[PDB]
Amino acid sequence: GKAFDDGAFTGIREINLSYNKETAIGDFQVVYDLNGSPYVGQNHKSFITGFTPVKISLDFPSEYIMEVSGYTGNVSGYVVVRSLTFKTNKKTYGPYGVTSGTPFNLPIENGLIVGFKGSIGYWLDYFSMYLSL
Amino acid sequence: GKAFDDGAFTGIREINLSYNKETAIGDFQVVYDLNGSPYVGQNHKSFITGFTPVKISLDFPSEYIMEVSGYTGNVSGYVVVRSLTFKTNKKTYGPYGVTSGTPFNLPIENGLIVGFKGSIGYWLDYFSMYLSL
Amino acid sequence: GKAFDDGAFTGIREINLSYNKETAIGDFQVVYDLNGSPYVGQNHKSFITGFTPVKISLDFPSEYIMEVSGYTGNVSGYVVVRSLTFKTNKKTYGPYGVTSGTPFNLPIENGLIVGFKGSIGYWLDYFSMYLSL
Amino acid sequence: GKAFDDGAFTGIREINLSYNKETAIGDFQVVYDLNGSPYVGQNHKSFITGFTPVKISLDFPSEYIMEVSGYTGNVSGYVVVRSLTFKTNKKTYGPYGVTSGTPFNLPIENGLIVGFKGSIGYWLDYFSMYLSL
Amino acid sequence: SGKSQTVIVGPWGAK
Amino acid sequence: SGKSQTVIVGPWGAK
Amino acid sequence: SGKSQTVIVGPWGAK
Amino acid sequence: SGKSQTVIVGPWGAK
Ligand SMILES: CO[C@H]1O[C@H](CO)[C@H](O)[C@H](O[C@@H]2O[C@H](CO)[C@H](O)[C@H](O)[C@H]2NC(C)=O)[C@H]1O
Ligand SMILES: CO[C@H]1O[C@H](CO)[C@H](O)[C@H](O[C@@H]2O[C@H](CO)[C@H](O)[C@H](O)[C@H]2NC(C)=O)[C@H]1O
Ligand SMILES: CO[C@H]1O[C@H](CO)[C@H](O)[C@H](O)[C@H]1NC(C)=O
Ligand SMILES: CO[C@H]1O[C@H](CO)[C@H](O)[C@H](O)[C@H]1NC(C)=O
Repeated sequence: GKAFDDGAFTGIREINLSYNKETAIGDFQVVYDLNGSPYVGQNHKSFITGFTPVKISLDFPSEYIMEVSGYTGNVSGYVVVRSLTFKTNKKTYGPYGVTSGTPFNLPIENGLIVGFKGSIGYWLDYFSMYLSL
Repeated sequence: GKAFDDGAFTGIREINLSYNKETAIGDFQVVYDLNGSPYVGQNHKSFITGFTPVKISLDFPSEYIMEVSGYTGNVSGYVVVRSLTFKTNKKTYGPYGVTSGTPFNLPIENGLIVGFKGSIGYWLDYFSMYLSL
Repeated sequence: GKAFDDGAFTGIREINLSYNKETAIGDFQVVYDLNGSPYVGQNHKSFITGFTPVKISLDFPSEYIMEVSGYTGNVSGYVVVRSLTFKTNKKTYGPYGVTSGTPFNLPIENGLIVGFKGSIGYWLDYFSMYLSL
Repeated sequence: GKAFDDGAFTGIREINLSYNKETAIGDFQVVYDLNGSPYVGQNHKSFITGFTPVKISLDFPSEYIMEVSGYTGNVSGYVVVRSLTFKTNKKTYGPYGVTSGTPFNLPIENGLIVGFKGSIGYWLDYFSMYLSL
Repeated sequence: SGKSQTVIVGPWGAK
Repeated sequence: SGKSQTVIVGPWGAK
Repeated sequence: SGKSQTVIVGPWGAK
Repeated sequence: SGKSQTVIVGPWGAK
């Protein structure tokens, strides 16, 4: 898939992703906070369409992500991120996608997610996160 | 179980843990690096005995942990860390313990594990890690 | 004077300031690097005019600031930053302004200047810097 | 002089230095905090004697250093740190030594001094500080 | 306060 | 809170 | 170099 | 490498 790297920012304001309850996660785009100002990240899109869009608006700066979990699995022979869930200090968003395969979760005692990077072909191949104090 | 918190250091030199191939992880103790000098961490022990000791000596500072994975599961009704695996840039140590339950993994693209904290009763109840550049 | 705070970024690409060889530093504006892309910072201007503009284009990312020095002094009864000098790993820019008053210097063994904040009335009243690895 | 590098720690608890009101700073030794426990740093001593000892006990962890200032000057043809002053959020300790030469100051808006490194011959030749969140 | 902090991920295991 | 922080040295000049 | 770095965890998914 | 690093300002004094 096509790789992407948004880099790091001051925080996260909104997350826009899409999925298919039969395959995996599709598009991914984030609206970060850049020193108090909204910064619209580049929209990373799937090579195909047919996904269901989902918008996750966070109550910045009082609401922030505390944990990220999901499933990675096999789809058409490719290992991809099939499901994703974002738990903040105020609410839980998801799961989105197919909750099948091998689970993974990232709880954060101290710190913030300040950036995303990954790859997207037909689906989200993989992703990593930037952590900061 | 009894909680522990080693705090943060300059790096990791050696890890000493024990396990039982039928239950879960038992004792945990780390020898950290404190600005070029070995620092022997406190040995956190299980309330019981019967575990198999394992020593993981790392080639500090050229060898460091890149990923930590394992399984959390149910043992006598308590949720504990049943298995643990340390993958460095030179070797893979483990799995140690029972590879059964729900999996978790922490891959690190950029950064180092500089400290451990957790809890131990009969078994390692849970644990967290300090990350640093 | 009117306070400003650019926040933090990935690095510094260009610095645009003005001064008067009789008074002190006037305008201040920086073009930061935001994850590989130029980010034009807000231009913080003096309440008055008559300054000499100076552009400091750095050879990003191979050239970075290693030390910042200057003088703070008294002008019309206000304590301000009268002079400023930026020494990179490739060249020295300045001094700019009046080299009179009490000196200050910030050498950096390890780390980068990733942001500026301060205040500007007729002159640059004061400033602080964001440091990062 | 002989160089030293204490490395980084969790914080500062006590500082023990000596000086001569005619020359400059002599001995330097720090008692750091290592994850809640006092850690006695190595005592870096002057090649000569005749200094006046000074102990700066900080009310750790409610009291921390906010600014460090002093003077660097010429003594017997060697450039050294002639004076030093530590200003915390509760008190100002010093100046200690001779307040003559070129001044320097390090005010900290956000962050902590977690370590010292430098060199000492007859006097403190120079020093640097570790900063951390 | 005067205690240095650092990023911490976890915990994994018992809630 | 949800705002990332970083080390800041200064200020220099008017106190 | 002159590029600021930060901690990065992952990736999860395709290796 | 496996050694943790941190910001360092200075030196002040002899060149
Ligand atoms: C056999 O029980 C003992 O060992 C298990 C597994 O390691 C737990 O650590 C038990 O601790 C208790 O755990 C509870 C949650 O599962 C809760 O924290 C209890 O307060 C705690 N009690 C004690 C005495 O540690 C441990 O007893
Ligand atoms: C009296 O000389 C001795 O003390 C001074 C002042 O503290 C210096 O530390 C001298 O060290 C020498 O300093 C030179 C630069 O000023 C240079 O580094 C020399 O290599 C160094 N020599 C030694 C033996 O330390 C110190 O001798
Ligand atoms: C059908 O394959 C494509 O999609 C895969 C999965 O998300 C992978 O991303 C795979 O790399 C990509 N192939 C190319 C050439 O980009
Ligand atoms: C003549 O004064 C003004 O300029 C000063 C110096 O740079 C100071 O910035 C001073 O605060 C500012 N006054 C106001 C009201 O902004």
